Amino acid sequence: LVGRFIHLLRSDDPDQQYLILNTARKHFGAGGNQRIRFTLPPLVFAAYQLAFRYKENSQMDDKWEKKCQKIFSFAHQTISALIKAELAELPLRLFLQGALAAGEIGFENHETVAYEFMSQAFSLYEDEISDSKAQLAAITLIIGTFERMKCFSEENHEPLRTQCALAASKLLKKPDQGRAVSTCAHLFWSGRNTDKNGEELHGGKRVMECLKKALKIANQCMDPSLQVQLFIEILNRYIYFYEKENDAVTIQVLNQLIQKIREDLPNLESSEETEQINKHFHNTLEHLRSRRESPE
Amino acid sequence: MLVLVLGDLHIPHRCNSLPAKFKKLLVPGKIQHILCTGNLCTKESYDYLKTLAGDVHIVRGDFDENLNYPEQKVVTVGQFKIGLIHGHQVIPWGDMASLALLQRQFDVDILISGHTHKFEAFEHENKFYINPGSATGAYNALETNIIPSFVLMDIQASTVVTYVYQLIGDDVKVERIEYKKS
Repeated sequence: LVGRFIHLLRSDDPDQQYLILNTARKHFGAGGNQRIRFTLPPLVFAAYQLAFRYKENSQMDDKWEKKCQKIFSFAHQTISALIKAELAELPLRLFLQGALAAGEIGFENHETVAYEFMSQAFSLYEDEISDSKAQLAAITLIIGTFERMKCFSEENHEPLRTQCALAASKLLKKPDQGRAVSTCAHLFWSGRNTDKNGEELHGGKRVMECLKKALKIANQCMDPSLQVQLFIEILNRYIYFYEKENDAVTIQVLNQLIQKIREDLPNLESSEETEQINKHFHNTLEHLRSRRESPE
Repeated sequence: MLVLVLGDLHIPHRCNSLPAKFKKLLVPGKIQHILCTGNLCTKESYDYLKTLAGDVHIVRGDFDENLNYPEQKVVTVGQFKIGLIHGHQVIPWGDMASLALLQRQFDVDILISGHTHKFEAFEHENKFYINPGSATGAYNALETNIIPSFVLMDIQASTVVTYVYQLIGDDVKVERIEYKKS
């Protein structure tokens, strides 16, 4: 029974859409946890959509910022009801979406709401995500989403930065842990905060620290094939930050790491797996061949 | 012999159906390959995809209520090795340098990614990169102005021409790009 008619869509004039959103939540709520697993997330996304609609008519409405506050309170309420329906991966994703939207909109006190949505996602990550793969996917989504937010002051940016690094370094498997820390290096470079007047933080030394820790994890893998894989990956990440004019990356670091791959690389047994990894290294080398303005 | 590249349907999370015109132009039989990047969420969209062609290929999206769709895939069509991934795993989300990094990891001639909701097709370092965008023009937090768009490409030999369909207003505009395996 597709009660999920609600392809009403259409409507114009924000306030009427807000009231119909409340009516939809109210009607769907008597369906029990069985129905609200599917019916409610669409209303959460409709709330975010409606908040953006309120931002487009900023001049015509003098009360739109308070309207956005109430809209995000509505979204928070619906996501929390999803939480109470014993749901874990979905609510966290919804919270990340809400933090993204709240960061882009820009209404009064939106930074506090974006932070609160982020904290909620983290709260679900720490306690309700036990599985290895699910922890990896949840955390990597968190690093990715949080990397695009520019609505944060240093006050709020630092806790989420260090918390993301810490949470990524305590993953179950060691390869997963190294990958996550390497991905977390991006927060310490491409992150943006309110106090840099729009500038990227460009924390070169802060970037290196993350990459250094990634190598240390790769040695403890004790598994030739996977141990090797990481090395081509960490070097590649090093290339990204080098090619983005980061002075913190040196050519000596590149030479030592590249040598360390070259030394133990041949010592694996011939297979398709090692085949693709050799080609991966060869593609890295070839890309580095292109117009060298960087010694070796 | 031509492939249909689409994704980010987001039904029923953000959209109730595909655009009426898009439902019309998409007719079965004429396409024998399907590459899906986005989180089409519900299984209904998968069954609908199965009507459009026999060779349907999907990758896991961040919002897929999935039953073990793959996170990433590599498929060959005679010529060209194509990579299929939803893109949220590529950090920064829309950075091309990270996409080229992943290209080197895949060692593929064409890299298909999504989750940006912005169609983009270009050539970097003698390699090709496609991003069909949202076929339903679904909401995205990073962009207010989303253009419903999908991409179909036909491979005649060592040359592919990618035709990108976008629905601007009510008229269907199409852009054409072609790539030669270097």
